Amino acid sequence: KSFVITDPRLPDNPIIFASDRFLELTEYTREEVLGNNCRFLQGRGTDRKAVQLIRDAVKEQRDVTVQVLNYTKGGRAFWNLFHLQVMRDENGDVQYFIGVQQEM
Ligand SMILES: Cc1cc2nc3c(=O)[nH]c(=O)nc-3n(C[C@H](O)[C@H](O)[C@H](O)COP(=O)(O)O)c2cc1C
Repeated sequence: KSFVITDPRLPDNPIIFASDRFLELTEYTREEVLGNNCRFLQGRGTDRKAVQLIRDAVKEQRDVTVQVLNYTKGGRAFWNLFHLQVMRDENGDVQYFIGVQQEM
């Protein structure tokens, strides 16, 4: 499956881990994605109401399954059934965010 692990304890919640399937789907390279926020997958046609949800979840720290339109590195648009999981790996506190992308 395609997914990335982001570390919210860092500035701008950057991708610290990206599964190979992710790199395949998005056509980017690991040297390019590591350390950057995932918003780079959004484009001109990406509904902002959809991104407002994903934004609410990350802040309110909840899970969300949102269908949003993203773009590969080449410029090809594709639908992304996006699923956000909160690695509360701690004892209360949030340690990581797990994002799973499914090209629908
Ligand atoms: C682990 C993780 C994975 C994400 N994956 C995606 C993605 O594949 N596509 C997307 O459009 N946004 C994705 N996001 C959401 C954006 O990074 C960002 O939270 C959203 O664009 C709203 O925040 P901003 O207003 O700072 O851009 C992901 C967020 C997290 C925490």
